[PDB]
Amino acid sequence: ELLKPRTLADLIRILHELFAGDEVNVEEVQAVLEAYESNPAEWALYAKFDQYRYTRNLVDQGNGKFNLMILCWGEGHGSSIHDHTDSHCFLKLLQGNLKETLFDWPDKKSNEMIKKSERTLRENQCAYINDSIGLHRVENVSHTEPAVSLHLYSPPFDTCHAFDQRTGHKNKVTMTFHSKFGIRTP
Ligand SMILES: N[C@@H](CCS)C(=O)O
Ligand SMILES: [Fe+3]
Repeated sequence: ELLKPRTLADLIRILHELFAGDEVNVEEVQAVLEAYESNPAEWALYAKFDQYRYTRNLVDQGNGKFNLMILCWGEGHGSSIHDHTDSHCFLKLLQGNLKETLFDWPDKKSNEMIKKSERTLRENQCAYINDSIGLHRVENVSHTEPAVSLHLYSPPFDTCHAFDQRTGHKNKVTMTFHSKFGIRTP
């Protein structure tokens, strides 16, 4: 029975219930993530920015079933065009706005990756992506407002691919956590 999360802590407890089994009800997970109303005090501990690029801050390891993390995007910070390593990926805005640009999987032949579509994800909205849907880029295009987002991936992954927009060529990337459970992890 899906109830509204009263706090981030409550959200985490609910997510543990929803991932207790071997499968994922994506619509239920998205609904509960959307239903949590971002409260900056509850996640300030995790909102550790870097001047030069976005940061990934681990919040919960989901008893192995998922990683829950907070990403902090300075003005002008964005991601590569990337995949999600055969995992479910949910993205909820906690602060600010992010531009999501969708791309198709490239063909073998080298070619410009043309954007399929784009949308602006606004505060408290939750997006969902997986490799069967396509690839995406996520960017804070604001000149004046930092953005903060809450990401859930299941199963957890720490490697993915970045795609060259000019050719479609992919390279393996390993991502690191800027912090874990509020502690900077250089
Ligand atoms: N998956 C990316 C963030 C955009 S969804 C990352 O883990 O850094
Ligand atoms: Fe992504």
